[PDB]
Amino acid sequence: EEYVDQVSGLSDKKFQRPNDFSPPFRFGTVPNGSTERNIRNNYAEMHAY
Amino acid sequence: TGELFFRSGFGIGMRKDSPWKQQVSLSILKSHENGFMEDLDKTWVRYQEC
Ligand SMILES: N[C@@H](CCC(=O)O)C(=O)O
Repeated sequence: EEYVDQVSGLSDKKFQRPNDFSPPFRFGTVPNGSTERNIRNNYAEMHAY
Repeated sequence: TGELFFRSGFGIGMRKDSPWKQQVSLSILKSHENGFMEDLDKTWVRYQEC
């Protein structure tokens, strides 16, 4: 047999609507970088979460 | 079969005394941060039929 991934990427439902499930998915990053600037310009609610 | 070697990417060739050589490099980096080149990748390069 072969396992499968839990998510499909940054465009998954768990990253866009975390409150619509079980106790919410916990994801974060370290600020003051380039990934934070990339996420902030493309996703606002996800950036705040 | 095998791994990758001589990893180099594709580019747009332009002559040295070209006025457009600065505005093209600022448009490719801008299309990599807004998701413009991933629509072009999933449309022509990524329907894996078999
Ligand atoms: N390489 C990033 C920092 C590390 C990261 O954001 O993943 C920068 O120079 O801003």
